[PDB]
Amino acid sequence: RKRRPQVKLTAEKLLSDKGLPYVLKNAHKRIRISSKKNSYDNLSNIIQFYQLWAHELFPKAKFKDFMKICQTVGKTDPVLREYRVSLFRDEMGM
Amino acid sequence: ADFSLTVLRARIALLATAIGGPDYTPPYKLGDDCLACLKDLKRWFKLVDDQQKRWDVAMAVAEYRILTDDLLPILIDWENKCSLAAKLANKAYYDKIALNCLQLLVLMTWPLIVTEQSSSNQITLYGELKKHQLVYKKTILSMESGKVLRAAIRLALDVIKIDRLSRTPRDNMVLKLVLNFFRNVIAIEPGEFTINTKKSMPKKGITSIDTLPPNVSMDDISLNTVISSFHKNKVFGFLLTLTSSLSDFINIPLLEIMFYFTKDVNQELLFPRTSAGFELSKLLQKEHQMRKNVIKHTSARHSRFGGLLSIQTPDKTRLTVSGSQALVDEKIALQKLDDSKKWNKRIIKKEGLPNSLLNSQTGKAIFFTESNGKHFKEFINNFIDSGFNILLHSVTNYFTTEQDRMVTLEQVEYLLFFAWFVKYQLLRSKIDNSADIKQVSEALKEVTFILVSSLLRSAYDLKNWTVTHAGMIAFNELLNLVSRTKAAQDIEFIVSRLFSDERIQLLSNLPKIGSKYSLQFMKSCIELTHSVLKVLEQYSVNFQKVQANYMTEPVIETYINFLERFRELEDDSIKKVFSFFHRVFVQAKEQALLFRFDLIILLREMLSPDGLDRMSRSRKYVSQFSDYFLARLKKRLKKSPAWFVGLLFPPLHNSEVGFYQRYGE
Amino acid sequence: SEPLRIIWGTNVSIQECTTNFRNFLMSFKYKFRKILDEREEFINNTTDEELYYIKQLNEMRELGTSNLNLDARNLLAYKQTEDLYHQLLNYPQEVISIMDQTIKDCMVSLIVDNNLDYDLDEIETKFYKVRPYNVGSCKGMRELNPNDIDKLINLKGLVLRSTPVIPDMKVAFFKCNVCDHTMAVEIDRGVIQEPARCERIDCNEPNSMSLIHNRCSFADKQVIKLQETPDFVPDGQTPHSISLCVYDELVDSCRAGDRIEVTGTFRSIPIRANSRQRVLKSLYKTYVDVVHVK
Amino acid sequence: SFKSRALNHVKKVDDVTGEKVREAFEQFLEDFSVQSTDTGEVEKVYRAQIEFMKIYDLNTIYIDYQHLSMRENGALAMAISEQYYRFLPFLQKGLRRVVRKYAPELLNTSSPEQTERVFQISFFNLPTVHRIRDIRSEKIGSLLSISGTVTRTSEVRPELYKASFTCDMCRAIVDNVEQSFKYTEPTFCPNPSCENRAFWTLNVTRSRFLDWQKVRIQENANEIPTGSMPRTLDVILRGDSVERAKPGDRCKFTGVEIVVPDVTQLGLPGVKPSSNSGVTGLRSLGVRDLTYKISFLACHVISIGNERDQEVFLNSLS
DNA sequence: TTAGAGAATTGGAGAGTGTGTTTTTTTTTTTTTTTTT
DNA sequence: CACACACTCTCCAATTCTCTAA
Ligand SMILES: [Zn+2]
Ligand SMILES: [Zn+2]
Repeated sequence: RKRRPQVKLTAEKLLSDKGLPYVLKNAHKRIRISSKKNSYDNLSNIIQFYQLWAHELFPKAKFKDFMKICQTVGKTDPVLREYRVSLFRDEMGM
Repeated sequence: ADFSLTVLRARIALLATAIGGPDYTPPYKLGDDCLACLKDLKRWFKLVDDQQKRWDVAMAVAEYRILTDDLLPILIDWENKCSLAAKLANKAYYDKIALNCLQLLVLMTWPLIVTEQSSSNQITLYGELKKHQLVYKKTILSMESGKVLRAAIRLALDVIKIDRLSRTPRDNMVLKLVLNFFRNVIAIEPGEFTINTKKSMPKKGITSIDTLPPNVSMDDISLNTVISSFHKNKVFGFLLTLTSSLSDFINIPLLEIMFYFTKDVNQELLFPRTSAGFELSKLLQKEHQMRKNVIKHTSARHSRFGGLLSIQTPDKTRLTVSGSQALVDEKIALQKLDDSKKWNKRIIKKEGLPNSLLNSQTGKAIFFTESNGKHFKEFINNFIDSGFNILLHSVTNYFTTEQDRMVTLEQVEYLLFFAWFVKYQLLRSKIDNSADIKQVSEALKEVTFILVSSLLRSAYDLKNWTVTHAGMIAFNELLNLVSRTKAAQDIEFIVSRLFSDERIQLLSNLPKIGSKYSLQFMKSCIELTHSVLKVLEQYSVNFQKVQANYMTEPVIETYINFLERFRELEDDSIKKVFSFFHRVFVQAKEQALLFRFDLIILLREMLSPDGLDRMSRSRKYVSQFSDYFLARLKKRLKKSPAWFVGLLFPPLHNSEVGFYQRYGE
Repeated sequence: SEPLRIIWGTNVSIQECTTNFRNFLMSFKYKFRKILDEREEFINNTTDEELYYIKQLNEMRELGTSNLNLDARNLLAYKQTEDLYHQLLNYPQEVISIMDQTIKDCMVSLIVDNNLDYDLDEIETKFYKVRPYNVGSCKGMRELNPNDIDKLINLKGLVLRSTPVIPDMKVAFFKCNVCDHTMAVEIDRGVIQEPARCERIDCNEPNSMSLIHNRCSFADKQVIKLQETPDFVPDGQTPHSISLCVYDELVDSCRAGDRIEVTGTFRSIPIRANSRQRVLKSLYKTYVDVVHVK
Repeated sequence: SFKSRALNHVKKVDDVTGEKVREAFEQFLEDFSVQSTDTGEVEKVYRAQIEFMKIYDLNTIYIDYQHLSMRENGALAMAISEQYYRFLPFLQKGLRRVVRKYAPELLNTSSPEQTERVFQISFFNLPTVHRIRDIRSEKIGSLLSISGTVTRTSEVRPELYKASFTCDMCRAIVDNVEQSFKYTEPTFCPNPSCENRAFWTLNVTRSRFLDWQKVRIQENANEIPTGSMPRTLDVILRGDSVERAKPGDRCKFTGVEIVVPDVTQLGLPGVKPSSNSGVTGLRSLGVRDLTYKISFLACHVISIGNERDQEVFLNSLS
């Protein structure tokens, strides 16, 4: 009957288990900065982790595109706001 | 209807052959009744194009070549008939037909515009009639090498010879006619292409934009030929005497001319700051360095050689990428894995006026010949030293009265003329020391500051951006002038005091909207803001409070979006941006305001070997900034691990968490 | 942690492949070949003690020449590298692409780490190549079969003829019809990875981007038809022949009627049933893609 | 009323190198000065050639490559040599400005209106000569000289050089439509009232045709290294350079090496594709392959292999 | 001033229509011209 | 004939624009 609805980023995907919680678990281990490298290699070490994780969550879209989409969703969704403030409230509590 | 069109063409073609001919005894002879044929053709232009808004007569007079085969030869012979007599020092009859030939030249050369109020027939013919106007410009500039421009100045001399007081209005009209003729011959400019979009694109785009007639080159129409024909026909000497003799009727046509042939010259070519072979060599070494980077990204064997990589990733799973270059370079592999994605997010992207510094590309430059470049710079230097000061003083009065009547075209050709001349004359007085700055001292006078500021304010309030853009340009130049005269040394303080509350809020709002508009708009906002902050810093209401008015996410957004275009920016504009990021990082300690991901990608894309040139002065301070940025980012992340998500998203406004996010207790 | 790079289908690590081959491409004394075959009575100080590939590379730099010949048996002669010989026979296209780049890394290390005074861009601009030879036992052209697809093979034959040289595109060059902007677009498996839209975000027009053939960049391809050598034929019938594609610097190595020995990867490709469709014949055209000729 | 998009030519990107070549070539053509004939003297030989052209109304300019080679450390001759096909529109646009300066009578074909004149820039006297066997795709778009012997010459035929069309749907006119290797009609009508993208007719009065000839040449029978088969090349001659050679003759040609597409696969108006592997994945090909010949496009031709009146002969001799 | 609800325009799914495709080509007889028979 | 490609037509929903109250 219909055309298939478009797959699109939303908190029900972006908040889900391999998702922001996967970043909070793995990134502090996998992303390493030093003045012993040039700035361009440090930037590449940051960007690798997020590029592979963005490919795992939403393989449809390029990395710059995924960033523009995350900006619009974090600006609009109240549940995503509630999750982010909840993370900061934990660090303030400690 | 079509019978009416073919009868109109037949009637005008029979009038066109009635004017005269080569005589063949070749020396062009006036037809008997030529004056009546010229007056009848003027009647045809009026009684059709005014009365019915058609453009059909103005179209078909080009078909039968009336301008290039009758009006031009008639004016050029009459010029010779008066030049010879002046060197010897019914001519009262031939005056009337020379005047009426100039009248028809001005009508045929009049600028074309299309609007909501435009006729269904005018919008049909518009794109075509621009081609005939291009042929008219080529023919006017090249037919006996601008002897017709010499005939035009002669018809002006005929009324300059009788006194400023003892003249009649029917002669001041002739002055305005001759000035309008020159502004037209200048401002014939190649047309826009236009497509109907009711029907979607085929599998190729618009395969040619080339809006030129079959025997016109782009160079036959360029300012090089304009400057050449003006210098050879002593036009500049006429304009210079005219703009000095102002001690009201004509000031606005005269400003229009100075706008129409200063508009697209970026001034910096007028100042260099085997030489052309050395210049060619340096550019070939930059293209060689770029091709060296492309060669370092290219296959060392053929296209079909077929090597295939698998990338293991966390969750102990595979991707695959083709090509020998990807096997060895992990960064190329991941770049290729993103390049192949068949999705793109849909982008969003953005009037009767000429193409100008508002609209032309940031990289655009007009290539003067060496004699043309000296003939131009000497003309404008004489004009600045003679007449700019009195001309600006006159038109700023005429438009401080009468503001509400200025339709957008007058408003631009005033604002841009003011900005371009003040920028050129600041730059001349930078390199030359015998240039006075104070020669343009009129620009800082209170009446002109008030006009420029009022005009920008009303354009912003009425949301007329083309005028706000022109306002922002002129205000940026007035600020450059103020800063220069302050460094040289009370009129500075009067203007500097005059913006303390409301213009501050306006100029702070300008970059917040900037991210919605063209590269030229963002460029102007950034140049203005750099100049403002440099002024307010030098003067110290409260620098910390006023800059905190600028330190907000929407401004950082338009700065990132201007910096995304960097491959087509110049080192000056990149140095302005990174000075502002240095100001935000060091002077404010705002640093969380910049940690968003868009900046991190953009630093990598320009710090890359494929990005900025390694020998560029521009790369050196980007590399320095990046080292400080990554140090503060590492510190922030080690102290607060949540910043990995906070860096991915825009900032929060729930009060306690929003403060903690921004500053780390 | 590190996203490991693996030759597809193999469980072979490209880092281990590279970091072995580098440590063969220097430290290999020719002494080790005269241990491999023995003849070990014959060992001569002047040749055999010299670092063989160091001398080869210093010659390449000074001659300004881009191609290193490599007798594959040297890989077996050196303890660390015996398994790389087996990888070179089994996975040629990737293993040769690793060796090609390792040469270029070595050429740079041999001047910058050695801090010797020479022009760097003169080396950075070159496409270096390995040309492996002596790869294994030669075999009859008639003894080829589909078990051999995508492997190095060693053939002997008589050249029947060469085509005139064929331009094979390596970089497509595109221009925006609306805005005059231009792009170098990388060719990949013979497909042009065409852009959908103008790359200038100030333009971004779809479909208006177009190809300019004489501003593209090309490799040299040549077909040689090679006949089976009369020593190898079964005497009941005619010799066979095989087409071979010779590439880049190897184009016009051979005259017609040369006897040659070739090392190449044995290839198969599908071919179109009809030139207007992607319908393919179920049995594939085969050729050798040569990497050395003697 | 319409829905329409205006589309403005001023926002086109400029080739900064192309324009720096135009200026260096413009300065060379006027100033070059040097002469040794009769005595040590200044002549401005390319201005002297333009003033010669002004008399006869000839539409070609010959340029000695050694004059470019010595000018301004030879960076101009290096750029023109290595990237000739990129720079040629800039060379022609540079020459037009110099001809406009010193002989504006030539600037048209020179009553009805007389057209734009097209100028064949004819480089000659290169430092080095290549054989047909020395040709390699690495030199595409670069200025060579080639030595060979002619086996055949085609008819002299007209190329459609700049096309002009009228829209059958609205009767508008499109002009200056540049032609690639295929025939090419406009994709969009210039009238914003018109939804047309096809259905075009050529105006044969307003469109402009170059003269053109294919000549087939081969490697010289004394040069072939072992008496093997003679390798051949297709050379294209245009403008004044047509019929300047003959079969069995020995010639030196100079011009660009070019890649010619196999145009049937490129979707040519009203023709079927024909039936070695090409390249694919392009809007105009869809599923097809595009394949390529090497050809040469010669700007200058010279052979290396009765007017019985004293009134002509005694003026023919020096 | 932020943020959320309602209105307009664009993208592309996918349905629909229309076109081209097999394909060969040496062999065997008859003739008319050069030259080597 | 029938089955792929080339190309146009049409509808539907997805995204962004614009206005209002919290
Ligand atoms: Zn573009
Ligand atoms: Zn039409």
